[PDB]
Amino acid sequence: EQDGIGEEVLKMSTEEIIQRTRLLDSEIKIMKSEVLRVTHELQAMKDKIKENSEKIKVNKTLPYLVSNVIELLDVKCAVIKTSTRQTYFLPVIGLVDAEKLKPGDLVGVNKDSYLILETLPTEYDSRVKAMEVDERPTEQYSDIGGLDKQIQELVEAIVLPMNHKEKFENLGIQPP
Amino acid sequence: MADPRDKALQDYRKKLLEHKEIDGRLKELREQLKELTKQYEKSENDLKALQSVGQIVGEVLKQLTEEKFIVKATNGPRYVVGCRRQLDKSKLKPGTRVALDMTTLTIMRYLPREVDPLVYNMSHEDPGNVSYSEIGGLSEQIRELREVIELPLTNPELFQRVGIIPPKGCLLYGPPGTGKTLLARAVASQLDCNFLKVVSSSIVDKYIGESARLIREMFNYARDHQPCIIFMDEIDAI
Amino acid sequence: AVQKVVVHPLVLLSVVDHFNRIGKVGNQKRVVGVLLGSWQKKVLDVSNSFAVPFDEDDKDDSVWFLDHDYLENMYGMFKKVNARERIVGWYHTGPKLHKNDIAINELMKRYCPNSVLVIIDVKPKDLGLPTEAYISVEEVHDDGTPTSKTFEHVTSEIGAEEAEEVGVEHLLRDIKDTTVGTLSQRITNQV
Amino acid sequence: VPGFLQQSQNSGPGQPAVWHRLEELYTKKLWHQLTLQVLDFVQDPCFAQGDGLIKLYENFISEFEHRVNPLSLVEIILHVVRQMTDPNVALTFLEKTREKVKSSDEAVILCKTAIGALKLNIGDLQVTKETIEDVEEMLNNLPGVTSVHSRFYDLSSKYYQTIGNHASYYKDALRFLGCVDIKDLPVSEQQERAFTLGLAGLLGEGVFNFGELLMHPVLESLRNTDRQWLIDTLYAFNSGNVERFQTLKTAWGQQPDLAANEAQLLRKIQLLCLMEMTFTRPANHRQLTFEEIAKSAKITVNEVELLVMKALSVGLVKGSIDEVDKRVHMTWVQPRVLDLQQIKGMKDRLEFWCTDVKSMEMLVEHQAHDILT
Amino acid sequence: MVLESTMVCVDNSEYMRNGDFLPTRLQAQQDAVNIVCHSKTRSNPENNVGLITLANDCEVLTTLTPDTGRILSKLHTVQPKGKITFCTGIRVAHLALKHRQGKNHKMRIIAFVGSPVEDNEKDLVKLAKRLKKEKVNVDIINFGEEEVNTEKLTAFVNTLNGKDGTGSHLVTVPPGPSLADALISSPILAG
Amino acid sequence: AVDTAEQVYISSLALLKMLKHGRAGVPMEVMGLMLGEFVDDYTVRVIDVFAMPQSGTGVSVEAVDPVFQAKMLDMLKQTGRPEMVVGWYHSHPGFGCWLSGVDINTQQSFEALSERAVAVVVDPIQSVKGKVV
Ligand SMILES: Nc1ncnc2c1ncn2[C@@H]1O[C@H](COP(=O)(O)OP(=O)(O)OP(=O)(O)O)[C@@H](O)[C@H]1O
Ligand SMILES: [Zn+2]
Repeated sequence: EQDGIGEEVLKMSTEEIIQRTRLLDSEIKIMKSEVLRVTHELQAMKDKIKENSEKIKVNKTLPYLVSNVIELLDVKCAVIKTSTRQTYFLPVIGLVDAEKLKPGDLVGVNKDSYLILETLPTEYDSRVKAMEVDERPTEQYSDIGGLDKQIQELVEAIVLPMNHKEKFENLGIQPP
Repeated sequence: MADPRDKALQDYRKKLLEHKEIDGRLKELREQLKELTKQYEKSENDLKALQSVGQIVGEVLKQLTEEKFIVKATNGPRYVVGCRRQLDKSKLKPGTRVALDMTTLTIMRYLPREVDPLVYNMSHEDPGNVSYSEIGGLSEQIRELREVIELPLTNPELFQRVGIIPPKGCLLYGPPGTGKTLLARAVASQLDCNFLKVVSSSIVDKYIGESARLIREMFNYARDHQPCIIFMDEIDAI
Repeated sequence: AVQKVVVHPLVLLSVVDHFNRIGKVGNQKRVVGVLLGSWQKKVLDVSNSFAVPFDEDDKDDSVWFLDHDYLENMYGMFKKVNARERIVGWYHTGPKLHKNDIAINELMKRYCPNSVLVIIDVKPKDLGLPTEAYISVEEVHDDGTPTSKTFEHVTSEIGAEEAEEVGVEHLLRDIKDTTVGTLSQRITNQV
Repeated sequence: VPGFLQQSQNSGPGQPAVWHRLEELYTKKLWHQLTLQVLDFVQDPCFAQGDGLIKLYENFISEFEHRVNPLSLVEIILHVVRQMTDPNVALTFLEKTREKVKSSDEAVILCKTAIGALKLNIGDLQVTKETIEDVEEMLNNLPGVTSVHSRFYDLSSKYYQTIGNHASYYKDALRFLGCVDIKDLPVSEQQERAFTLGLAGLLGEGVFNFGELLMHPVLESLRNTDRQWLIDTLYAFNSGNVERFQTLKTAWGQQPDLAANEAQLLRKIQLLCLMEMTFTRPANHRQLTFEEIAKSAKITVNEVELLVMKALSVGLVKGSIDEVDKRVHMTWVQPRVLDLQQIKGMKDRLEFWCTDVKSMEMLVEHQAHDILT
Repeated sequence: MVLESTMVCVDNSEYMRNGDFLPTRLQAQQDAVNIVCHSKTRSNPENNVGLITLANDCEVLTTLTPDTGRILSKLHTVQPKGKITFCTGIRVAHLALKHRQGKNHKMRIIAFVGSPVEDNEKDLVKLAKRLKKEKVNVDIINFGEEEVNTEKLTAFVNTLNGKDGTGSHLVTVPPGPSLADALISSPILAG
Repeated sequence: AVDTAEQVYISSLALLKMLKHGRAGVPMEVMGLMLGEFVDDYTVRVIDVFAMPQSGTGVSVEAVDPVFQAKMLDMLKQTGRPEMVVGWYHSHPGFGCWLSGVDINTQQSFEALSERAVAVVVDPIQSVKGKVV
């Protein structure tokens, strides 16, 4: 703040109403020239990204096909094996990237273009599905008589690794 | 009007509160425009990626003449197709794998090998980032083991100066818990190129020839990739 | 840095289409439109084109007009129906060109950096004279002469891909001139 | 401020009719008829002693200026700071005027030339290669100023007073005479323009005359009155003859910078006469013997072979040398400019070529019409 | 409701950066373009407003289009650094009036002149008798500096619409403050 | 007041616009409209053939955009020549030529709106050796 006052004290009619006019005139005329320019460029690009997101949506049909990703190359390039025992290959994958996939995925495939566009959350055999038992009823520990030491030694073994995740990391050990 | 030291000291202070006010949101307007171009680039990358025909994967049986290539798809019939322009037909070895056009059926791009995503899972995993320091009392056995592995894959000139070919590998037998799987962490952390981990129990199947097909599929990845290590645990099963 | 162009036969007859369109009332004796392209690496290739209303006063030979809104509409339609084909330049007919072709080119270089023009010949078709092309160059002149434009020539050709020759061959059907000739076509080739 | 121009109204012939116009155009807030009138004042060939009075007015312009094209601002301040004649502060003054306008107008490019032309008097090694290179780096995307190349040519003539600058100087002298169109200065400086043009192309390593100077009247219409030795020695080189009289009378007439280069210019005409004496014979019996070169280039037998090894190493010819017949073969590959008298036979040998190719076409069409169809 | 083709003409010569007005003359001619295109639009939304320059080249920057959002973006950073060329500016504005997408509108040109003209009196009267044979009304409005009642402008405005013509008002701006009230009195409604 | 034997006059650039647009998207059933001129009762001509922007539906009446066509036709009135559509086209790469399930309906909609509206079928995968079907 001292440099703005000291240029008002020494000189009076050299750069008071000159320096504080010529660079402030040049600033606002650039700012007036760019406040409509960046805005008009903003609005036109919002239209072009709308027309494309419209055009991606119209070509987006619903009926898809499942397949299996075999590999991935770059000279980007991915090998598709469909569910009709048919193998395919593309130069470019599609709407999903190359670095978010892996071999063994059940991607949604266009029936004509054979384009990868969907993820399809990849279920498996029904046997471990039958092994999934949720909704465990809360059994009060006092139902157990006489075995309360083993209860604690279990709760010391598992529940505190579940709760105090960072107490076991700064100490220097690993929970069993 | 005139030239004071008070009014011309307050002349620009009512102005500097505007010229940075009009300038401050310009950086917000340029950054929003820059992200919008980044979003527009990805949309245009989606538009160009919308037109993809897809190429039929097939394999070259043999070469009939200088333009006639007997190829075959993975399940379909056999075709007689040719090449595009500069596809370097001398590389098209009878048994390579190519990508055929969907409609023209001719050869677009040749593909090196397959991966078989079953054995993809025996490739990608981290050992431990361990550094010969999470192991104790074994430096006689360790240095002897590192001697036969590291030296051919690093410095074969010593084996020239002797002449003698280096041998393949070692066996880590021992009563359990001694730390035998901990070494496979160590060699796959430092000087690692291609480290396969075979459990040697999951390679059996209900179909009669499938286990042998897995083994050759494991070794062709080993010839695909140069220097590579195949760790098979527990030979006692198989 | 253009080696050579290779436009299909689609715009070739077109211009003659548009020259046949204007000749009922037109007294311009030249047709100026907009060339489209697909610039691949170094060689150039044209598949499609279109025309645009253009007149030029013979007095003072420096007054021209181009409709850019019609250019901004119709090109955006073509990119919408076909997102492969883009602007590469322009074209006109008539061997004797008027001297506003520098003025046409310097304006629409705001569209295409390597802007390029193709001259066709609608009326001369008797001798051996295919299309002709130039390149947009800005130098002094040589060394010791005043500064100038000096339109440099780039060689041309008429390429022909698949799936149009069957449409070409089935439209010929008059002499058709089959390949390698039985000694009489080869002498005419040397004549 | 208006009293300052009334007290500085003097020092210029016929004061009030231009100073009343100066103060009125000052008050109409225009910037062009004022600037032409200030440019008219500085261009007035006087002693121009009012530099201290005009520097305060050029300061007074620049305070409320904020509108004018800075090109003519710096085009006149280079005339101002040259009239001040003070190189101690002229560099700091010019670097202040360069940094004060950094706008889209390419005025830095003529400031950097104004840096070098004022600095190339003393200590000319430290920034001089840099201040010449920064101009040619900044001569892009716009071949339309023609002053920046003019000021680039002016400093290169100031840089010509060095040890090694002779080949790039002559090519620069061709560019500036090309970019300029009008002459707008009398012959009494133009005669030394063409004279140092004649030396730098003669003291060129690979540039002997190169053509495109007999056609341009910028030398023959300006020196046909004085110094006829220089026009004649360019004629004997384009003719390619030795002509020992005329190539000596120039060695008498021009004493400096010709004594240490006389054996060089003998070497240049001995390599040059070949590629025209093989042009005198139209590729019929181009197997020429050593005797005719020894007669034409007046050189001995034991030096024609060192002569033609140099000429093949230059690259104006790619012929061979046979000594089982002692006849030198010539495949002349480097063309030049020629006059209309040698165009005449060249047009005839085109017509002879034309009337044979046509006549042979009549013979084929006559013979093979019946199986032409 | 009236159907015309409004072709505004601007000046970006070197004699525009004087700023005799209290604002910049560029800002004064910009708002002049603003209040006339707001006037032609609300009177009839079926017209079209398009800007044209004439200094050092008559570059058609905006096509004669009924949209105005493009023009409002093209009013900025015009870079007035050329020399005023007025003689071909009429002929290049008429050739824009001949290329129209609809041959139903009326033809009216307004012009902004902020620099003195240097042209022969023969040239303007050949152009004025050309506009009589073509039935075209052009308005001439002066900005900034102006020599009062010049012969070349007054004889042109007279010979443009002779024998009870339109009433093309020759606006003479004062070099004082002189805001847009001089331009919205007569000509905005009574052209 | 009935047909006898009509004759379609196609131009050289018409069929060239047919093959390139048909070859362009082969497995996506390209779809455009045919523009010509009814010169009399039983001869009909077509010189100018343009394409239509396709959709996810494919060859149907829904892929025919009305607001795009009238915007396109208006811009063709000033450049070249204005005329009226005389039919349509589509591509059947899967077989030869016959009017499909929805091709017959959009035929009825065109001959109820326009006069007779002849439908052209081009097989791009067949136009290979020296002939076109
Ligand atoms: N000698 C040792 N030094 C340091 N750590 C060891 C040692 N032996 C075992 N470990 C610990 O053992 C773990 C590795 O398992 P380990 O290799 O001992 O099982 P194993 O010996 O392979 O058992 P099995 O022989 O039954 O397969 C590591 O977490 C490591 O911390
Ligand atoms: Zn159909």
